Amino acid sequence: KRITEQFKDLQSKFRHFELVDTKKYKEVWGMKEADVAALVRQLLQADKVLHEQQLGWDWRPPDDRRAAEREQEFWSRMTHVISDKHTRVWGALEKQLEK
Amino acid sequence: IGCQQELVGLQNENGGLTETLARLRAEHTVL
Amino acid sequence: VKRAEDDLLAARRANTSLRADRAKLDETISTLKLENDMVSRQVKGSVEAREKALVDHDVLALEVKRLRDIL
Amino acid sequence: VDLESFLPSRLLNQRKEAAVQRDLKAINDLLDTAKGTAGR
Amino acid sequence: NAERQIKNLEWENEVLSQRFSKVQTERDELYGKFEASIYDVQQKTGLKSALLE
Amino acid sequence: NAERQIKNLEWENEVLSQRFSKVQTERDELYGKFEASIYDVQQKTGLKSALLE
Amino acid sequence: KSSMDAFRAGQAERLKQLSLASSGAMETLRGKLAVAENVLKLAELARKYETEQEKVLPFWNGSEVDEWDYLNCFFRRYNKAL
Amino acid sequence: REVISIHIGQAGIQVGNACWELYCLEHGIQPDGQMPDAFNTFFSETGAGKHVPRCIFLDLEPTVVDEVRTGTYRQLFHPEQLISGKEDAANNFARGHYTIGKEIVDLALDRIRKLADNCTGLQGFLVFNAVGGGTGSGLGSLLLERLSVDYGKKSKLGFTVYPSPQVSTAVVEPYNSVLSTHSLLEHTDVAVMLDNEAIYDICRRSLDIERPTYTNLNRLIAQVISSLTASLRFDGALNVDITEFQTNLVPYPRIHFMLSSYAPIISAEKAYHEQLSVAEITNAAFEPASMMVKCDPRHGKYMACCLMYRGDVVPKDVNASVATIKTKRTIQFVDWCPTGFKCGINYQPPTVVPGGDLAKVQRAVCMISNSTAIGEIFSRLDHKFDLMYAKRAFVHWYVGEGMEEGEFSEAREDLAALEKDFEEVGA
Ligand SMILES: Nc1nc2c(ncn2[C@@H]2O[C@H](COP(=O)(O)OP(=O)(O)OP(=O)(O)O)[C@@H](O)[C@H]2O)c(=O)[nH]1
Ligand SMILES: [Mg+2]
Repeated sequence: KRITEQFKDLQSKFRHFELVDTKKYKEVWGMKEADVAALVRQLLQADKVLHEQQLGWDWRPPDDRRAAEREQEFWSRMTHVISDKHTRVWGALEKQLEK
Repeated sequence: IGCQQELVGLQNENGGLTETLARLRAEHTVL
Repeated sequence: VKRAEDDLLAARRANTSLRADRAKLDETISTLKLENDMVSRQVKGSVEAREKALVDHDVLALEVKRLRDIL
Repeated sequence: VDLESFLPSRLLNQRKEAAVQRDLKAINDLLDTAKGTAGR
Repeated sequence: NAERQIKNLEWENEVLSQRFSKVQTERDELYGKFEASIYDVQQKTGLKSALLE
Repeated sequence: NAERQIKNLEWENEVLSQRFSKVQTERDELYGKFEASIYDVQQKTGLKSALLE
Repeated sequence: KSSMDAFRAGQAERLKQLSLASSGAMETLRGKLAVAENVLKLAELARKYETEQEKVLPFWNGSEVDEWDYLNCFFRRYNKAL
Repeated sequence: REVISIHIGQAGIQVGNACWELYCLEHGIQPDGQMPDAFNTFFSETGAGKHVPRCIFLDLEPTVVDEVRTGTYRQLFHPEQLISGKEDAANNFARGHYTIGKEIVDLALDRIRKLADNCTGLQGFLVFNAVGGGTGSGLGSLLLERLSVDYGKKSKLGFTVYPSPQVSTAVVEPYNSVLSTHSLLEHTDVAVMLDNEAIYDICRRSLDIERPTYTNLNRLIAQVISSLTASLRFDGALNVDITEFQTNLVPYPRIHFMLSSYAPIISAEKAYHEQLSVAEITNAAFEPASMMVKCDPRHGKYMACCLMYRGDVVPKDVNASVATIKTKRTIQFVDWCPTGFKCGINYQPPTVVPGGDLAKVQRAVCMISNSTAIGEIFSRLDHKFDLMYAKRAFVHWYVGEGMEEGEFSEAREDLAALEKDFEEVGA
């Protein structure tokens, strides 16, 4: 009887853990992707201000297993939204403003 | 004059030891 | 003959000196290798701890955001 | 032309090093030995 | 034999990685010097143009 | 476990080997390109500078 | 119980990898933003000594832009100050 | 708050022989180590009222170490810290750094580390040496490099003796000093500079003695060390510690070579007659004849000065005296810093050594100043080294003992660079 009731409890716990873990992972990914979207919005605003005020002359916004490749693509996109071009521009510009 | 033969053996192992000690110095630096 | 034997004695003392130098260097090298592997183990443990802290961190951030939404 | 005359120079165009050189020499020697052994 | 291979591969990888680190840092500094020089010469050209105007 | 370690370490060894070779080639080309490239931007502004002159 | 442990371990590992990669990306982005805000602060402080002349005309009296000729108006302003 | 004390070579351990007598007299510890909080910096307590110093004395020649092993202070020290080599470095940088230097440094360091472990809170190292010889210069350079590699962030104070401009004992001390600056500049963090001839003249002028032995020099340098460390132990109105020294007296990373002065360095018969109030001891601490180094501050400018007042001092007369010093004309501060002073006061009056030369004075002042008046010393040493290096003289000894040429090339160019750095930071 002990092992039978233990089996039933194990099944119920299995279901509960499945639901809880899936929900938690989904929710945390959603929250943190919203956070990084806010950060990249801030970066875009900074880039626009820098160009239009100092030296842009023109500023243009960008456009916009399986889960693993999806997430890798997402992070790569959101970190490559701003290019080495712009990073070097910012560094040299900072030095020039200093002098 | 087998003294000279044993001396020559000492000289050869001396050269080998020099090379090995150079190796160990580089080893220590990188470690 | 005496010249050759003096050369032999000089070779013997030089060999002993070089052997002592080699022994000291290799013993120190062994100690360095032991130190390096143990500190690498420590660094790996630190990496694991940092990852666990990050997971706890975003858990706490999730809780904060949920309570903020309720407010 | 007077302002043009003024300032033409701007108009026109260790131990740490020794230690780093020592370390690079040692590591280069080790690489020499390493590829020597790898080749033979 | 496999353990011996582990030791050898680990050591040679470490030394190669150290060489990579050194070359990367000083290639970075050389690139920075090149960038500074090109910006400086363009500044000089612009100043010459302003004087000409 | 030994064979997986061999395979992973060999792959890392080779990949870092090509990366080291390519960064060394970048060094070699940059050293030559340094002097030549500086004059190029001067000729880029050279046309307008000569027109003003 | 084996199924239990395997599933829970898989979830833990995926959470680990997500958190680590995301943290690295955020650190890089925050570094970029800090550089940008330092640049803006330097610009703000520098424009205090500018006269109203260059406060209202800092540039002079349509394809993409290359990095070499990327700062020409700023160099114009620099030359005016010189 | 504790600080470790290491003494390398004849001069360093001889100075320490008076430093520890002065310390025991200050803290009331009997020579055997008994007293019938304030000492924790210099001593560690144990037993039934027993205290032992936080010092090591290491030297190659055991002839002098036996003197401290037998002379009335045997019970004071731990009978392991008294390191003894086998034979002197013979004024040879290579013999003290490469030949014999590699054999005693292990036993020295494995003892320094355990003393540091015993120490509750580490706050600094202080190293006594003279660059006038091999045993001091080479071995101290090696050990200082080893400590910089091991600990690194902890402060180091080298109380270093240069050779006098003309009153010189050794013949190879130009070589040795030029080869020891390569560490004394790059590895230590604060250099407190001495010179024998300056103390000779100081005690000839004020202490009215014409034939001063080394005892007088050691005593009036131990007094400076005690006045330096008094702020760590005793209570004061404006206590100033080692990190204060570092942050206030080192404007640039490679400019740390500071002079020193003490006043009143007075006899026992002038003490009653001549008055030693603050407003005049401060002035008496600024004349070029009261500098413990044979240098002329009028030939340069003062970067930053620091004053320590032991004894009965009220913090307003110091302000008045500093105002007078600034309004004076014979001295001229570097135009960089308006606030060029680092005041500090204590409460324990100067501690007389019975049978000594100084007197029971109510108060005293120790001044340490960083100024451009030392490029002259560096230049004179460089010149008197280059001239002997011209004919390739005395160099075969170093060549056979381990040096080849690069040591001399890099030391020469390094000293040139240091002199140029002082020149360019001057104006
Ligand atoms: N202040 C002070 N300096 C000393 C004393 N004794 C020696 N010196 C200095 O030390 C220099 C030569 O002594 P050292 O080189 O230190 O002798 P050492 O410590 O045994 O080192 P080596 O001579 O190389 O063996 C001289 O130029 C002196 O200036 C001393 O008792 N007091
Ligand atoms: Mg000696």
